[PDB]
Amino acid sequence: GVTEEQVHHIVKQALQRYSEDRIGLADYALESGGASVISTRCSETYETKTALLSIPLWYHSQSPRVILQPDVHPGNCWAFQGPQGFAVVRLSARIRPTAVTLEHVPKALSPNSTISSAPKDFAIFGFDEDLQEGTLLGKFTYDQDGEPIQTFHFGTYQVVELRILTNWGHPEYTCIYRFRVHGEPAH
Amino acid sequence: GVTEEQVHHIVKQALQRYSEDRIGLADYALESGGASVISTRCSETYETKTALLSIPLWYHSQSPRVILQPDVHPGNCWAFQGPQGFAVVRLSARIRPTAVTLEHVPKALSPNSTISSAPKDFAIFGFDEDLQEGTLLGKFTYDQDGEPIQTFHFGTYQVVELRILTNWGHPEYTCIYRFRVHGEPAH
Amino acid sequence: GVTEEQVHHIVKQALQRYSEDRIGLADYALESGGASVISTRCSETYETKTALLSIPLWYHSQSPRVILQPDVHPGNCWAFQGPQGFAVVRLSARIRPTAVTLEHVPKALSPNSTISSAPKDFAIFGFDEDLQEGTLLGKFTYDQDGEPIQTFHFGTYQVVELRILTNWGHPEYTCIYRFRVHGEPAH
Amino acid sequence: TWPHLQLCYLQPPPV
Amino acid sequence: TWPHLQLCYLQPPPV
Amino acid sequence: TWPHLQLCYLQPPPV
Ligand SMILES: [K+]
Ligand SMILES: [K+]
Ligand SMILES: [K+]
Repeated sequence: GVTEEQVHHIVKQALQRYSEDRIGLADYALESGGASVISTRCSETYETKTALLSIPLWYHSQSPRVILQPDVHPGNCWAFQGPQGFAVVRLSARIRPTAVTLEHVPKALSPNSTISSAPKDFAIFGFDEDLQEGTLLGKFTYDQDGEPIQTFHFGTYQVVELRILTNWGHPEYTCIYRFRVHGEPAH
Repeated sequence: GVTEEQVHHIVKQALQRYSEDRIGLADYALESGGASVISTRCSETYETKTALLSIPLWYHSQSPRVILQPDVHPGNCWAFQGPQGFAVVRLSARIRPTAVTLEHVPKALSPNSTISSAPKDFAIFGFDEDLQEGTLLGKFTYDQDGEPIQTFHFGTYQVVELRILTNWGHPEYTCIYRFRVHGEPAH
Repeated sequence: GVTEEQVHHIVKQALQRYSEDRIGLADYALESGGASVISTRCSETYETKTALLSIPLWYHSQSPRVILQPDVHPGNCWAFQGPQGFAVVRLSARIRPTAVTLEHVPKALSPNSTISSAPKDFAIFGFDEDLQEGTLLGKFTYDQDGEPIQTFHFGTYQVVELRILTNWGHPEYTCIYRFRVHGEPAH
Repeated sequence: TWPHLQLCYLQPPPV
Repeated sequence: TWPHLQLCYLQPPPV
Repeated sequence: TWPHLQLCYLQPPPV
């Protein structure tokens, strides 16, 4: 038996956590917070024919910059061709990495209610010398039947690599909506 | 008598539906998802004197592109002069249309707590040949006393026309914050 | 003892208020609603070395325009040097001011869980003649241990000045994420 | 004086 | 080198 | 023809 006051308390705490980037964890991969993509060491951006800006000025693609951007309506993803691809992000701050968060559009928002283009198995690599060969921080697999946002728990790093090894079966590309990196700053 | 666990379950389901574009329906009119406006076949954009960018470079208006954009803070609307006006959007995908969704700023956010500039009676038209004279998919009237977001239930189409026949009484213009089109893709 | 229906009612009302700019008050300082910054009468924007756009085109700073912008992810703030600073905003409409709202990033989103750069003591000044020496509308102090969003209750004005007198201790700058002004339009 | 950049889709974008 | 485009309102925008 | 402006940080931005 729960009282009214305890219902108001439970929703107020739940809207606070919602308002706190949905999962209440600082994101050191968040561009506005001062992170950037090593655009040279990212997978080739699948750009193809699609979006023209007019008056035909210009063909529109999605830079990998967006995987570090919060807006995750459908289409606001970075897309590479095939089921393998990678990105190297310089975190806003040298931290000891404790978790990553991946997120895809909800099925209810995506047509035919399937999210074929989402990443399946991925892996995370630290790069001690920003310079070096990656140190495997951990492998995980994003769960197409899971929630849109899923966070995954595992030395300080400022450069990290999200490596996607498989996708959930799209024959042409893989979309990455948002990638996050959590952890504690050094002492 | 409800238990704690059932309160947590009910709010978790409610925040999921909230996070899912508020109503959990794919939007084939959503630009980022690959929809566009037939800018030639849209009502004349009421632009008047208002917003200058400096150093006076430039006068700022709101393209009809925004009615297919999610941001719905006050002012992020497309505005035409008078109480009649129309827009033709090419849906991201040929679908059999089953519903549309209109949405206006909440009264609590709008000054003097009234939303005089909102659309009243509207209508929806398919255009089989993207080319053709519209096929009336259904008439509805947006309810100024309703909720900000209101969705309305009714052949495949990719081109659809939102036709506004009256507004809720603004003497100068009508603002359109967001227009959505739901349905099922063809087989 | 609360029933299911009353739980659904309580969360529906709470998500409506959440969706209504979080606090259900019109913001006459909101730029898109037609407010602007008196860029001449704002504190010197602390821009320093940080963000380069490439190919080195360009150094990126944050204009004071953003304090009137809704996006409040970390980094989307306007920053001036030192603990004292001010901004003059022209409200979208002459109103009798009844309240202001300040808001900072949540600690859970900010590294080392502290928000040292946030404003402490501030003050609000009307400027009757848009032209004049400010009329003190009221002093307040933003509560670093409070909620991210905090609104503060106190002649018609269209020009208002947010004056920050102290910060919560950042040795280099003070960030301002969002500033709001509520009130009633004149008769 | 009033501006407008046009967006159109020749194929569905990555989604 | 640091940039800033200015926005001002000569009348209330459509709302 | 396809465009991309690059952002990088020489120091942590104001936060
Ligand atoms: K994104
Ligand atoms: K919009
Ligand atoms: K802001």
